Amino acid sequence: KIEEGKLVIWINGDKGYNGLAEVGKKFEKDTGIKVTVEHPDKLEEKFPQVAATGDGPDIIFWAHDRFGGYAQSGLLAEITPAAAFQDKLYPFTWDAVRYNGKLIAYPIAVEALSLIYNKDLLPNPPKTWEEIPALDKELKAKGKSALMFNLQEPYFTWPLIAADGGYAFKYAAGKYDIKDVGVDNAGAKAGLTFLVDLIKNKHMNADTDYSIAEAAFNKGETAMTINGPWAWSNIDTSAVNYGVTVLPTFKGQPSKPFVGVLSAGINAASPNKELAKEFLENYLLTDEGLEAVNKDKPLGAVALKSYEEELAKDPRIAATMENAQKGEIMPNIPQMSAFWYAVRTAVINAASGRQTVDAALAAAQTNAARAFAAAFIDEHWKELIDRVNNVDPILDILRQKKVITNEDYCTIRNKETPQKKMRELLTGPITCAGNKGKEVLYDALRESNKFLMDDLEDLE
Ligand SMILES: OC[C@H]1O[C@H](O[C@H]2[C@H](O)[C@@H](O)[C@@H](O)O[C@@H]2CO)[C@H](O)[C@@H](O)[C@@H]1O
Repeated sequence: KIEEGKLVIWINGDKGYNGLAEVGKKFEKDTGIKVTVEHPDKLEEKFPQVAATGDGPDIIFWAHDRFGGYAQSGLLAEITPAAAFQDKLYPFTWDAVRYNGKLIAYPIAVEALSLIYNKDLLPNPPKTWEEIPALDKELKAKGKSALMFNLQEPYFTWPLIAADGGYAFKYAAGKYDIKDVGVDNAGAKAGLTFLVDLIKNKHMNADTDYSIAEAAFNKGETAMTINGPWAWSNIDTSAVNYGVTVLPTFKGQPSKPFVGVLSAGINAASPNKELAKEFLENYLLTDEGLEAVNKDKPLGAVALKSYEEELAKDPRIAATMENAQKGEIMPNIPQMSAFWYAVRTAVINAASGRQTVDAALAAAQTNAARAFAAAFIDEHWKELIDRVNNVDPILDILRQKKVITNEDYCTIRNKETPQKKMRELLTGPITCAGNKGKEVLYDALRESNKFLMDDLEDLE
C-alpha cells in the first residue's frame, strides 16, 4: 500500500514538479519525512483506479474539476484548515474545492488559457477569430502560419465552442442541471464549425497536439498559440519575444475558457494525512514554497493572497485573469469527466471529417449526460468483441449482478468462441439494460480483461 512515514506526490508533467520537489527536500530536512514527487502519464485517470484499492500517492495535484468525482467515490480526505489558514487564501478558490459542503482539497493556483503571440511576427494580434483565415494566408506567403495549438484536448478548443453560446451544464437555482447540456446548441455548432473549417481550408492540422504546437511556436514558425501559464517558462528559454493577451472574439462574443483551480487532494487511504497537511499548509502554501514551484513553471494566479499581490503586477497574469473573467469556473461535479470525454470525442470526429459537426455534437450532448463507462462501451464495442479473451467471468458477474438472466447466461455460455459470446452479449441483453448495464459490463471487463481495458483507455 502507501508507505508510512514518507509522502508520495503526483502532479502533471507540465507543472513545476522540480520546484515542488525542492519544497519536499526542505520538508525532509526539517522533519525526516522523505517526499517523492512523480508525474505519471494520465495520472487523473490512474488515481481513481489505484486509490480505490488503498494505493496511490499520498497527495494528488490536478485542476479542481476532477475532485468531485474522486470525493463522491470516497477517495479524498476532508480538509480541515484552521480559520487563520483558511483566511490566507481567496474565498473563491475555496469554493472550487468544496463538495457537498466539505473542503476536499487545498487550492493552489488559478489557471486560464490566453492567446500567446510572437510580437516580431505579429505586432498587433487579431481581435477576432474571423480574421484569422486571412491572416494565415498572409503569413503562409512569408513561410509562417497564423495559429497552432493542441487540438487533441477539448480544454483548448472549448473557449471557441463556448464563445457564442455553448455551455457544459446549465447553472440554475444554485445547482447544475445535467439536462441543459449546452454542447449542441446553435452557438456550440457555430464554434466547432468555425474550428472545423479552419482545418478543412488547411489553416490548421487535425493532428496537432501539445508538443507539436509548443515546438512550432517556440521556434518562431507560427505567429500564435493558445496555452496556460505553465507554458511561459519554455518560451522564456526560446528566442521568441512573446505577448500574452485576451483570446479573440467569435461573432462579437469573448472566448470563454473553462477556468481551473490547481488543487492538492489527500488520499483517503493515506496513513500520512497529518504529515500531508503539514507539508501543504506549512511548506507549500507559503510565499517561499509557491515561489519555488512558480520559478520552475509559472502557476498562474496563486490562491495565497500574500504571494498573489506580488504576481498580480505581471501583465501575463493580468491577461490570465482577463481571460478568466470572460470564461467560467469549471464545475467540480462527478459528471465532469463524462463531459470532457464527450467533447473530446466530438472534436476529434468532426475535425477528421469522420462525422459532421451536427452529429458529433449530438452524440456529445447525449454522452455528457450519462456515465463515462457507458459511453466508453458504446465507443469500443467492436474492438471489445474482437479482442476479449476471457468471457465466462463476465457472464458470471453479469448474472450475479442481475444484468442478464439465467437463460441469457446459459444461451451465451453455450457459444463456441469469445467473439461470438461477446457479440451476443453486446447486441442482446446489454442493449436492453440501460446505461447501468453498460457500467456493470465495464467493471466486469476490468476484473477479467484488464490489459485490454487499459490499452483501450491508453493507460498502458
Ligand atoms: O482537455 C480536457 C481536460 O481539461 C482540463 O485539463 C487541463 C488542466 O486543467 C491543466 O492544468 C493542463 O494540464 O491542461 C489540461 C488539458 O490538457 C481538465 O482539468 C481535465 O479534467 C480535462 O480532462
